[PDB]
Amino acid sequence: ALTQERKQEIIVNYQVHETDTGSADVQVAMLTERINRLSLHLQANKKDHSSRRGLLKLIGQRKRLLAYIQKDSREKYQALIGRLGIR
Amino acid sequence: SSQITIQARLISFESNRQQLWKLMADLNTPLINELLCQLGQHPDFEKWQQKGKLPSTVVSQLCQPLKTDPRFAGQPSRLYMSAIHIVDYIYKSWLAIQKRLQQQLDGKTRWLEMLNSDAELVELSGDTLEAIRVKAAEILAIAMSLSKTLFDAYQETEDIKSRSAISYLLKNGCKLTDKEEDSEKFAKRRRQVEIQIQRLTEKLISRMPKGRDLTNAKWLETLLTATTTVAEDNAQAKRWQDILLTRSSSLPFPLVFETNEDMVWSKNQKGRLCVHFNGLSDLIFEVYCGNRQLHWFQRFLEDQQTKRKSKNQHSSGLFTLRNGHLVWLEGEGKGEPWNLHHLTLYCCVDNRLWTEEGTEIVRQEKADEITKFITNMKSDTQQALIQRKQSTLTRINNSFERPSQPLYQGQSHILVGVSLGLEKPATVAVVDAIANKVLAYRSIKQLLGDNYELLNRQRRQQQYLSHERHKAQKNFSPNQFGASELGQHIDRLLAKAIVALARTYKAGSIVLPKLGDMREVVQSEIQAIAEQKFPGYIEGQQKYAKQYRVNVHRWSYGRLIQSIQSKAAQTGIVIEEGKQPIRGSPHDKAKELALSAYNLRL
Amino acid sequence: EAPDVKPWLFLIKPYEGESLSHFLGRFRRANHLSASGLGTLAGIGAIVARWERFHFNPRPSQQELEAIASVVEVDAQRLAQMLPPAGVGMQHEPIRLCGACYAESPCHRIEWQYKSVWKCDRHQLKILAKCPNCQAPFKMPALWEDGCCHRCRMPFAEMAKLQK
RNA sequence: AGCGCCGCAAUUCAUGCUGCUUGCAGCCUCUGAAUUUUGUUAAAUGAGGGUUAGUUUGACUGUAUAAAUACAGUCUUGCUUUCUGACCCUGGUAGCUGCUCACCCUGAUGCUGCUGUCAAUAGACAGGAUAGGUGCGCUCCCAGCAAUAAGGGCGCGGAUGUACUGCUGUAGUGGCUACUGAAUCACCCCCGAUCAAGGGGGAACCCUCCAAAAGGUGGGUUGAAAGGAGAAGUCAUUUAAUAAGG
DNA sequence: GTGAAGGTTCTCTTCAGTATTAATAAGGCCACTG
DNA sequence: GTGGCCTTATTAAATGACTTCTCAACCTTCAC
Ligand SMILES: [Mg+2]
Ligand SMILES: [Zn+2]
Ligand SMILES: [Zn+2]
Repeated sequence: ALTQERKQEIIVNYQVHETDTGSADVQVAMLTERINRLSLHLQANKKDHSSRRGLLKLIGQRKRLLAYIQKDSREKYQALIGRLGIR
Repeated sequence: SSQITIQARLISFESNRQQLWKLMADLNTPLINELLCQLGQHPDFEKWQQKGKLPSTVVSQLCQPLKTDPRFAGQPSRLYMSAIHIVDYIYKSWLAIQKRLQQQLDGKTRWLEMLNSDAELVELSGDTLEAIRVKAAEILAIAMSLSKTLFDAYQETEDIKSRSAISYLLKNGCKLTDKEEDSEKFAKRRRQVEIQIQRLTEKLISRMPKGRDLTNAKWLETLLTATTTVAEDNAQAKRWQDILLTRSSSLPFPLVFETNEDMVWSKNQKGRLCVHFNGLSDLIFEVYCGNRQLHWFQRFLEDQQTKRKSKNQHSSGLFTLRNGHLVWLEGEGKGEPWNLHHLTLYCCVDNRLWTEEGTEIVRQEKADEITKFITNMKSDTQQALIQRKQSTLTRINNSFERPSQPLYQGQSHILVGVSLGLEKPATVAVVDAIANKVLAYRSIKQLLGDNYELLNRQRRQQQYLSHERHKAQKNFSPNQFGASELGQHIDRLLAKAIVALARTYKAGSIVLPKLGDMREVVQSEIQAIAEQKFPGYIEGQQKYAKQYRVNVHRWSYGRLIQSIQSKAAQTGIVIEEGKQPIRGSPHDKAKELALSAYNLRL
Repeated sequence: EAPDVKPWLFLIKPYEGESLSHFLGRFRRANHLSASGLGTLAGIGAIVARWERFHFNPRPSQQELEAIASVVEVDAQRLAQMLPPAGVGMQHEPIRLCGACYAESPCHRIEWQYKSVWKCDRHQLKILAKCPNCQAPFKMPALWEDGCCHRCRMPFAEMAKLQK
């Protein structure tokens, strides 16, 4: 689970502006935090198929959002994935 | 069916178990995986599928350069040989499956072409129905194997009248019929064949044998990829998911010892039977078995000692032990795998080799087969093969002095027919065939006797355990179980009851039905009905008769047939195959199954 | 009988880019047919209700388009033009609308569902994926009887000025 | 209500019984078949989870016999399963982590359903398979909930180029890991073993036997079955995720 | 020098497949007429 | 009794089943 402080820090860091809470860039940043933590869990917990179910959802959610961003603008898309460290 | 398996736990100190586990998991199973990969890429692979046969030596040839590859080099000679046998039998299995499926697809595709309605047969013959009926009466009078003979007659007879007459004659089960064709029952029967062709076509898209990766390196690298990389499209992400859901293989492939003397038996000073394997004699394993099997493991030592005392003038061709499989059974709980899992030896024996009379049966079977071989076989190593065969043929004459038990004698005119059904798994009729009289019926309830309550237990547990799995799946709970072992128990109880009744009436044989593939018949029948009832509504079609289709997929007619065949062979009762009639009750089906198998003796 | 009458049905002319879902909906309304009714009339059964949602596993086959081309007098080649051409990826769920096209021709265009389409080149407008006044998503094109948003009743022709 | 199962009762009957004439004719006690009712103080079924290298289901040889098997002697090992008993539980402490929820309507193979102290709110404590409904049981039905089947309705905020997102708490409910609680058994107790390991001591009932009012040698017994296994492919069902399908 | 590990061959699979006798069905809600 | 509705695909897993294949043996060599 994700703390409100880490959540709000993600919001502030990826916001387009101070009241943006839901742009696709903020959404993929939130999902990237979740995917990173859950990958570390599943590397240690291969039999946690319940948690693995969540990963496949989260990876798909981010895949759809990044594909949406990429055809709004490749400049914003490339900058965003570079910040998040996604190849 | 005189080959059976007996098993024992193998016990040894930890360093022996660890050394064997590492040989199996780190070298032998990776070698098997590599052989499966290379064999599936071989340029002759596509012609092996057409022959349905693997070359006798191609796995051995592929393994030779791998025996000194740093990935695989550390193994005894018999472990390489075991890996070869594993891989060779896998493809012998898979190529045989694909070959038969292809023949089924070709056979039914021809039938779909020659299945024409009388409205179509009128046009395609150009003759009135009475005219083709007469021509079918002539062609039947010549073809008098009848089915195959008509299928032979069809192909090269390009004369559309005779060709249509054969089509009409085959539509009716190789016979004349006066009655009119019900056009909707024909259209349904045509549709069944299309579904069967489609389902055969889909089954022929089987995967190549997948192997056992025990490291699961592909899973972890895919996890790192899918979490840090953008998927190029949906199909890459789907392939990632398909890998991430794939479950890890825990256990290596077992070892196979096709030379019975590669298991060397001994008794330790604490009096326990012990075994070691060729190439691993430093690892002594202690035999821990039930007394109900101990007499076999004692026999393995006595057979070994007999041939040593005779300075190898006996043949191991008559050793009661045939081969061994060395298996790790999955342990519950946690530990290092050589501690967690339990090492188990499975020995094939031929039950006839227990007695002296049965050994004489095997000796003649061996002698005839080897005398045939030596005559037909006639290089230096091929001449050495002849000399080994001639040594076997000489040495099988030396007796092991085994227990004498006179062979079963059954009356040729007394048969037991066993009717198999979805509702009543077995029903038997003892028939005196020259008298044409039933000596005894038994129902399923009389066969099970006091065990009959197990049959309602099975139905009740199959319902209950399916529903508990359904509930557990939604929670991702691992606690998913089923009644397969109870079902196996019931089929073995029935098999013993049937054979005991056969012995009691001195039946010469047990008659079993040629059911064919009941599941593909039922599945294509129900689909053809459902497509009429739910046109354009696939989920309605799949809901239709769902529980009947499930019941037919659970019907264990093969396991019951196999259990009967094994028990009859262990008492020397002949098994015969007959055709079960569709008419009548299970009792009448069993009687007419028995009597038809008697009349089919030619 | 009426003498010298040929057995007949109410027809509709398909518009130049009209989607199959929109077209079948008009034909059904012109004949007060339920979605199940047209499928029974063509004999393909429940498939029509599936096509009207753009659920195209499998795609409309040659057999079924030729079957529908028996009750609808539009030929199967023209019915295939109501669908994505081969290999053009389409999305069924987000139903989309240009509005400025709807003021010129009251049909849903199948190209508004293509994964490659986002602007109307004719109008130079970003096509809508929900009602711009009240954010309600558009219903399946078979159900566009009123030509307006089902929630706030704004006509699709007025949503033209709420684009791009 | 429906469906499955269970027995009950009834009819007909042969795989049952009776007879001389051994292929037929009666009958329905026994042992079974055909599915026909019916739920009764009946007789049968009965599904919360777990607990033994448990016992019996063996091998060989001699003797007997019509097989079936039976008796006597010698040997015996612990594998993989199916039942019947008996016993124990309703778990604990830290971590990691999924899913769910703005709100409303409908209600799914959804969730929950025991006893009795206490107790207005809240659940706790002590019992415990008697666990909602019927003879028993269900995904059916009843009652409460339902966000965690599907759908539908409809807020403000972000976003609005097809992606969607927030309203979400010491929250509800799953999974995984580590450590840990009870039975860890086959007549009972105690001390040990668990890749090997057994030892000690008792209670009932029956044999065997001093010549005997009385207890006591030498032993026996204290629930049964089944077995052909590995490897590879496939089908079916269900669950989860993804996609809108070349 | 008896025991352990390791070598060696075993052929061809143009053959097998394709037909019946088929069972009452196996669909369930809603609303709406007749 | 008529009529409307009910989406369909792939891949992985568990369970229950089915099918196929396999089930040598004598000899040589080097090690006390
Ligand atoms: Mg989408
Ligand atoms: Zn436009
Ligand atoms: Zn609106």
